[PDB]
Amino acid sequence: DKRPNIILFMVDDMGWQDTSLPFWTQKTDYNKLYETPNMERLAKQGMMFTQAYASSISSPTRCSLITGTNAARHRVTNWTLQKNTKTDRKDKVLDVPDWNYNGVSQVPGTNNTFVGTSFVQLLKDSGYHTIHCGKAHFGAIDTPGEDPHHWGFEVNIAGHAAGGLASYLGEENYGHNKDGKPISLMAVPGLEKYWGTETFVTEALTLEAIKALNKAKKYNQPFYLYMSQYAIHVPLDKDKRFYDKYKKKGMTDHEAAYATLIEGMDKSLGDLMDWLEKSGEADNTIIIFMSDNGGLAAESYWRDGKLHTQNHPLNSGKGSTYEGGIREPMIVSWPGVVAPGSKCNDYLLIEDFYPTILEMAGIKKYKTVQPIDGISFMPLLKQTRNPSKGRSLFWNMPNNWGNDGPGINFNCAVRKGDWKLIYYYGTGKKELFNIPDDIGESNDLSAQHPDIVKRLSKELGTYLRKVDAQRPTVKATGKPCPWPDEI
Ligand SMILES: O=S(=O)(O)O[C@@H]1[C@H](O)[C@@H](O)[C@H](O)O[C@@H]1CO
Ligand SMILES: [Ca+2]
Repeated sequence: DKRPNIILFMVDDMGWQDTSLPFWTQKTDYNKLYETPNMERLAKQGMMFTQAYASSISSPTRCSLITGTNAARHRVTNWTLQKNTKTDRKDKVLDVPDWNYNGVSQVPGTNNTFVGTSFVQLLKDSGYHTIHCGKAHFGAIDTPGEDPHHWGFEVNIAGHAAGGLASYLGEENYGHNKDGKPISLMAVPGLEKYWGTETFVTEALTLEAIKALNKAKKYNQPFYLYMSQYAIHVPLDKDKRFYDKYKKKGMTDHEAAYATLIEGMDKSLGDLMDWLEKSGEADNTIIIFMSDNGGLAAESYWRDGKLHTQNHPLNSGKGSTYEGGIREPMIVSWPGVVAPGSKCNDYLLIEDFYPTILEMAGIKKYKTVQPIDGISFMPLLKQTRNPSKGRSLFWNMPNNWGNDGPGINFNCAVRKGDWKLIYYYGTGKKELFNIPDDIGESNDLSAQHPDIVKRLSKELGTYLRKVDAQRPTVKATGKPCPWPDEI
């Protein structure tokens, strides 16, 4: 049995610049402030992806990962928590559609749910031992998708409906009182052994993952580990292991705490890489590093710089269709298959992870209930072909997040070659950016290139109708907002 182990190491709310590893053309101030030596170690042994995309919010990205569908299709287009409860902020002008706020599942029977065959279920069915560690956030509370075991994971460390965490601190029981009562729906479950200890949640998850990997080695099976950090999500607890030195770099209390979440996430990566090396698994293990959306840039309560700049040189952040919200740090290591110290700037979307992971696992034939929108990036990894040649990428956010900002709320977009069109459902406004010429999306070229705006509007409208995508409605009329090619 020559099949590789696979680790998908997913960070929460980590931006393109939330690392010491430069994904841009030079080092930023952020690359010089943050410390991720194990990300640099991973890049030295693998391939960096400098144009990797997600959706701008946890739920659409993670539902796209586990089902291999574009967010416009699965309609989980804002964050989930409570059953049958839209998290959208009310708007004066527009109503959000009746979107899939219960999330995803593998089974029929529940309203407002997208049903899809899990790639993790296919891995398990093929004989992989499957481990979930950390943030799940696939289904609302009291829906079958809330439980990682529903997805085909045999082991669950700390995964549930919630896409946040009540506390990073062992001394606060990760959000339980002294009686063990949860302080909120975000309380982190299954870490009772660490309650009352000076163990940061990132460290506890790593220690539990390593226990599960020691078990995995005894089982005589290839393993799949989804190492899904709760870091670096708010609230910004400080990790006292790392905090003092960021204050000496002149960072604010919040920004120094943020840096400590990054460094602890990087220590977790390093601890798993160390385990692979010591256990003799490193030569037959794939590591995929990814983040689920851009760095938080729209909440002055948590972030201290000029708002909407926390992913500079990218514009905006979490919740935005601008690069700051959707462009993610991504690395793939696969010893003897992927060239070490390589870079790939060809674009891809999170749903592409689904067929790629099954291909890595040698699963050449599989049945799914849903169409798979993902396209394998195996040819990018092997440097053989660009599977995204002439490919359009699509985003749909007919929703209202908790914050306003540049490229946030009630919009959809298409990326094709150098060009990105963003359409605002409420106003009919169209922004056109040349991403390589203008990576900060500061120069709207829509008036200068009406033929490009027309071509991309048709592509965007056609795609959204093809996948039965949703749009907001105008409160005044009850009529849906026009598709971009109806303008
Ligand atoms: O899941 S996330 O999408 O990352 O985060 C959700 C949302 O945007 C955040 O504004 C909130 O604070 O936490 C939610 C947890 O689910
Ligand atoms: Ca997130």
